[PDB]
Amino acid sequence: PLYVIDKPITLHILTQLRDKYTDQINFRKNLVRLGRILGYEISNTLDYEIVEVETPLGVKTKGVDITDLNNIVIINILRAAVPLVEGLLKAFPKARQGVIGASRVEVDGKEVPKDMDVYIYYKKIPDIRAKVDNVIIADPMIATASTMLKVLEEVVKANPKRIYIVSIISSEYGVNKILSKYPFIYLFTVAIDPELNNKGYILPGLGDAGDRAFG
Amino acid sequence: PLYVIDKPITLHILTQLRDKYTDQINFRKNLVRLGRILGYEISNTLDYEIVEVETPLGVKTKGVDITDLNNIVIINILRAAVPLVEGLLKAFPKARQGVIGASRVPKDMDVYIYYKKIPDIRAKVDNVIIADPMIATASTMLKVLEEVVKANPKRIYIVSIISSEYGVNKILSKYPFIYLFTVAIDPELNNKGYILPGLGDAGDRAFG
Amino acid sequence: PLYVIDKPITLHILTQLRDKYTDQINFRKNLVRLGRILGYEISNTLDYEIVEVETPLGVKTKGVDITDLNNIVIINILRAAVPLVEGLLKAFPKARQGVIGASRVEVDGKEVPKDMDVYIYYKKIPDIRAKVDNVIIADPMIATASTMLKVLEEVVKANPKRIYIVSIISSEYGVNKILSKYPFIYLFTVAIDPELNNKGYILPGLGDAGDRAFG
Amino acid sequence: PLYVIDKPITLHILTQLRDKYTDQINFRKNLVRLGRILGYEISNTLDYEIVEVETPLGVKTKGVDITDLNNIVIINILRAAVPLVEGLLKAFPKARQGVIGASRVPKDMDVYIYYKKIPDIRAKVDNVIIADPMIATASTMLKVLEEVVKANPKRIYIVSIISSEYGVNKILSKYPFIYLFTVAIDPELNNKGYILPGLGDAGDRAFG
Ligand SMILES: O=c1ccn([C@@H]2O[C@H](COP(=O)(O)O)[C@@H](O)[C@H]2O)c(=O)[nH]1
Ligand SMILES: O=c1ccn([C@@H]2O[C@H](COP(=O)(O)O)[C@@H](O)[C@H]2O)c(=O)[nH]1
Ligand SMILES: O=c1ccn([C@@H]2O[C@H](COP(=O)(O)O)[C@@H](O)[C@H]2O)c(=O)[nH]1
Ligand SMILES: O=c1ccn([C@@H]2O[C@H](COP(=O)(O)O)[C@@H](O)[C@H]2O)c(=O)[nH]1
Repeated sequence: PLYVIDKPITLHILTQLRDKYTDQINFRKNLVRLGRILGYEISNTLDYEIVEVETPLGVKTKGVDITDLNNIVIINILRAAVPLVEGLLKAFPKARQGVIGASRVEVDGKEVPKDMDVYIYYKKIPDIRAKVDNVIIADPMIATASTMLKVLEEVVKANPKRIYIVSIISSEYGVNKILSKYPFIYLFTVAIDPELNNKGYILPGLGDAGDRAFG
Repeated sequence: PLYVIDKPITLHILTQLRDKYTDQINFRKNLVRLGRILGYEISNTLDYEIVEVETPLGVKTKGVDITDLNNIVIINILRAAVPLVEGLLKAFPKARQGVIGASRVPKDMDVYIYYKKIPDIRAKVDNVIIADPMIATASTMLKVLEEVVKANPKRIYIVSIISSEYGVNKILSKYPFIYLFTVAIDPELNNKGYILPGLGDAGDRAFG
Repeated sequence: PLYVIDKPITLHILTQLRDKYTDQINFRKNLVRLGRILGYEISNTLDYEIVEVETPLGVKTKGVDITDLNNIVIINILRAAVPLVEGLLKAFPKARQGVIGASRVEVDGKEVPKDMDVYIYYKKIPDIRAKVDNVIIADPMIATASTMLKVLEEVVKANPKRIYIVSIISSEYGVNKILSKYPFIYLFTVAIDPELNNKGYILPGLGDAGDRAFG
Repeated sequence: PLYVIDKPITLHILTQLRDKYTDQINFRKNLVRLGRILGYEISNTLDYEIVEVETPLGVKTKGVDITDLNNIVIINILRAAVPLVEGLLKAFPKARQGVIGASRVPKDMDVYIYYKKIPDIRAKVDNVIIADPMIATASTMLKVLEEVVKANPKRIYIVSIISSEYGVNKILSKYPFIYLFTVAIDPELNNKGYILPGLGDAGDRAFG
């Protein structure tokens, strides 16, 4: 399933992120804001039970309990995802965190990259509980989807209850590549850009998310 | 306009607020969360302008700019709105904030403003957001609105967690242009003016 | 006792607060920072116990437990103390909060005010456990100390274990008025300004803290 | 110089980190807290200039400006420094941040840098802060310093939570000019290279 969260405020924030004049401090501030917002949107898609609660007025009434808020594992793809994850963690205070350091092998060919070698320089992920945990993989940008696909090949083996992918900008090619292979993944993004340049960067995109956030 | 924000997560949070076992620390924590969420929902109803920005890729593309974010006045109705406003202020950093308290001296008992300190409201420009976690008889909200409507702001938003059917109808019938945001609308008020099922006295729940 | 927290970074932050050109957003941001810092400094004065803790290496070693982190009541003096309290709550996540709305009856040029009438328009304070709770009264500015004295009159009756007063700027007069009457109160401040003008404002001070933060 | 920040609150937080029962959520929360605290302590060792500011009362008074806050490069040694650096970056919002990882293959087994992405360090101007919650044999820290010192930064700070007596001496004997901040200095290391009593493998404690 594809969830494009393109409401006025999210597009307003995204505009700030795209703007090449937005410095690191403000870029991070806006990315955290989007992490909170996407966490909110994701929360509204989680399973939930109807419960009964007693108010101070001695009366009982129906309520809602999203039990899955207790079963979340967020995978932080360094370096770029750090601010996004900080925002997501605000939405899921009980989420355990896992980290994956990923970097693409740069390219500059005569044609637009379809695939790219991704080397994982660091990996520490908590035990994912099959059929129980909801895994949220966070990475601001999805271009060729090579990074996400490499992370997914491992996550899918854990057989989580559900897999969410949270990005800010995904390319049409990337979204297609992910959902066509894993059609049951919940892919959240704010905008879907049409293309990539010869270097594998998203156009219009926002540049290298890592550098935009931390220089 | 009535905006009942009853999404799974807001209903989950409301459940924690209603729960008598939720202590003040957790009660306030949830009120802050709702302030942020309602601020987000409100932000999506504001006017916006299409702008152009250039990305680091040296390409220009269309963007969005909600200029209204620069013109906001948040009014904290004294009782248990401090946490709600904390959240709203995170949603609207450029907002100026004021406080106002009303007290008495299925209910139309007259209330009066005992204290008020609200920043200058710019007519036809400012979007005023009035926060109060609970709207029961609506006497308090109506009294505050009487004051606010005089400033002739561009828009008036009301942010509440639980509003009574009675209060919702009374407010929106008198001021149909107001944007009333609430998480739930409870059916009745007891003899003492409490919302049933409600969540008790918000002041006691937050600072008691 | 008096604790003047005037380290380079707090003075740097205070400089931003004093600057008339610092907007509401940055004034609040810096006040929150001072709340965190003052919370940190206050924490280092709390009673604590030496405990034993087992590390993953299968060995036990000495540790510290500031049990009183669980026994704190923070009194938020509206409307100016809000951001300060926000920061303090970061240092004391288990603190219960109480609120007091206070507003001084304004006075014109006649004689530098020695005391003033303080109107308490709102009050909701949690139960303070005598001899157990540590009460922290937060208010960015202490000028004539009229506001603080009015709040203390009630707080002292609860006979808390200890009373802390946290301000950003206090006047020499205010500090004297508080400690001379309540010598056992722990008064924390970043700077002590020499005087008050004819309207009871601290000089050089930073203006009306409420307006500086919220307009 | 050696700066052991062993105040009641840091020792309290350290105790929670050492506690084998503290889960990763709370372990990371406490690391962020120490990042902020150590950032505060580091901030107080920086140079500052005297400036004048005008208050709303229309008078000018002396103020302080820590210009060094504009020139900071934070290096995250890969293992469990993410939460630590999160706190440090809150302390130094203008800081640029990089990452670096070193691996192998009472101990001197050599390490090598397998990955590094660090922003440009301005010689004689930048204050570089290298973060790693644990300093055991110090092989990793020394390996990282090899490259950093080449940038000739104005100052080099090291931010750790627990450092071994061996590592503290080794680093500061080789680089006497480095500002090493740590919360505690533990006496020994075991065959595997763990600090005793320490707190275990920080990476597992934070993300395991
Ligand atoms: O315009 C772009 C394209 C890619 N990336 C980085 O590349 C990774 C994904 O690219 P890909 O593997 O989807 O091609 C992400 O971790 C992200 O940091 C960017 O930062 N900006
Ligand atoms: O169940 C209730 C009903 C009302 N109120 C509070 O009592 C005041 C009176 O509201 P109203 O009856 O004027 O609507 C308001 O501050 C409101 O938040 C509560 O805390 N809980
Ligand atoms: O320069 C000043 C002097 C006083 N106050 C306000 O007055 C109260 C304290 O003044 P006093 O009662 O100590 O005279 C505080 O709540 C504070 O908001 C200011 O904001 N700025
Ligand atoms: O008890 C220990 C000892 C070391 N390390 C980690 O192992 C690596 C090796 O440190 P060193 O032996 O090179 O000092 C570093 O990333 C350090 O954080 C731990 O997590 N726990």
